[PDB]
Amino acid sequence: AKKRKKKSYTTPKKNKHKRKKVKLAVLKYYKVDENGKISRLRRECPSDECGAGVFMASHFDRHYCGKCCLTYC
Amino acid sequence: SSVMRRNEQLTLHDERFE
Amino acid sequence: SLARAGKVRGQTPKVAKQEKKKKKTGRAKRRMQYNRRFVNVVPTFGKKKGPNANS
Amino acid sequence: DEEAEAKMLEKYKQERLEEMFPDEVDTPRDVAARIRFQKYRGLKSFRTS
Amino acid sequence: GVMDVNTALQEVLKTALIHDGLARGIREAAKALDKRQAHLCVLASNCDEPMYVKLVEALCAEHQINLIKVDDNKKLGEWVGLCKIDREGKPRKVVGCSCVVVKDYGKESQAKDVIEEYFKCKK
Amino acid sequence: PRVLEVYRGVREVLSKYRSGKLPKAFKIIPALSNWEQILYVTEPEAWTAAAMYQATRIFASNLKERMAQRFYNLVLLPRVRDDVAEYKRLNFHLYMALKKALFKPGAWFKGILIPLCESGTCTLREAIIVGSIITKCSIPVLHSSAAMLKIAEMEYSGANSIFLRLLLDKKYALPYRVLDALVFHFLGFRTEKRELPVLWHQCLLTLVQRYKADLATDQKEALLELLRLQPHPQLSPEIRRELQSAVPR
Ligand SMILES: [Zn+2]
Repeated sequence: AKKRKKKSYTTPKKNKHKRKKVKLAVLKYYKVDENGKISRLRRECPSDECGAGVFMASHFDRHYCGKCCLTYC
Repeated sequence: SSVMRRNEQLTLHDERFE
Repeated sequence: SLARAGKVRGQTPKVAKQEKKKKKTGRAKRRMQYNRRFVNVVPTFGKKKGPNANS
Repeated sequence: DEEAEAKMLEKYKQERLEEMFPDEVDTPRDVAARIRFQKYRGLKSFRTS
Repeated sequence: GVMDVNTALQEVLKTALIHDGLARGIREAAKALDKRQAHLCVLASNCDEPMYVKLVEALCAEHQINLIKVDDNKKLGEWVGLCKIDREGKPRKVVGCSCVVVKDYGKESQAKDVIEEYFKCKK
Repeated sequence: PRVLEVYRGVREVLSKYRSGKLPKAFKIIPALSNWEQILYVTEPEAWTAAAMYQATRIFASNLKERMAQRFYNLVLLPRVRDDVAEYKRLNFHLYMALKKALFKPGAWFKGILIPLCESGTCTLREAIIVGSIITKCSIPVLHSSAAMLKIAEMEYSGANSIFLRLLLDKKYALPYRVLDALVFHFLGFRTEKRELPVLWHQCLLTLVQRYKADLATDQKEALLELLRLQPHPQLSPEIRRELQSAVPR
């Protein structure tokens, strides 16, 4: 039957917003002395389930938990 | 479980069915 | 007024013929025509189908 | 050297497009159609008008 | 003392894939180690960041966790099985792992004996 | 008490939800213990498709695969089956809800696909929609192989062949027990006097296009016998041709 021409028209959608790439985020969690003692920079979560593994996002005034959303002052 | 089997040629992964 | 010449023939898109296997000629072609119409016959209740019948 | 060959290929695709569709032109959305086709008019019939 | 350490380790790894007992990468290998549900730690000698290796060494030496060292991270990634295979079994994705932590063991009588003998020879 | 009227309020919110932020009591539903009672207070049968898409988003994002399995089996799948049966197509929000449910594949296969297949009343449109949904999502090889073993061992329905074919189109490395189950299922179709549709023939054809290099000669001749006993005027010569031009190993 009668086909169509398929008008093309150029529209640039290459520019799309993506979040920034953070490289090696484990290095700032712990500071180790030359002897080999580990110092924990970030606060440990005293929650019901995510304890002993989950750190705090360190705000300008407080701390935030990234799995159960616990907020401090 | 069937009777006609793979015969030969390697076992890469064992698979977890349980 | 009007009187175009070769309008439709010059309008129609040129489709190339496909390359196909050649036909048998002579006694072989008559043999193939005989074996198709009288030998491998399929029974039909009313026989309403032609040789070029499509759909 | 290859610019002439690119021109030949776009000529081929233009000839193929102008055979499937006689005088079909896509309207530009950047400029107005009444300006780009300022010199164009419509005929009720190509024979009698 | 029949088979080598570098076949017993991959047997332990295979039993760990069977029993879902690997914390692989960088941070699962660290946070599950810090939860003390983990047993063994494996580090690739070919590294780009040295205080990362120092941190892994400190984590191992904090609570007497044994450390194993392999040369290259791509070989360790092939060992773990982080490569996508075809129908024939030809790898096409090459991703290398740095820290491989074994949390659970499979009940073995040959590879476990070999790694225990190597550990008793080491310490 | 005070909790019950707040959850009646968010029940009233979710019945008219179109967009925007939800109340924070809704987003902490998986973290609570007695989730079933408050969920029945929220009345999931009267939810809007955008609200159920957000609920599936929340429930899939929060681990604990057994609870996601129970949510998919109890709430999401009946809504999908009700929406296909009445509207004859799936909604956009519910389609993205099933995709975000395939964010968790283990709860998805044992909660959405296998219960739908063992319900027996799975129609063809549901099969096409769910098969396209598993086609879009990249699936782990272990889960896909376990689901293919499941659907191979089950009793036959016409909707099952679409799922099997679209799982074979994933072109993953197959465990050999899975291929044994497939060949045994097809050889279980050897003595059936029922007329089989083109969907079953296309599933067999797909199995021969993709996995003819890993077929033993005995089951190869068995598949030729299968083609001999249950023929099609169009597909059976092509399956025979593909079986004839196959190299093992
Ligand atoms: Zn949190």
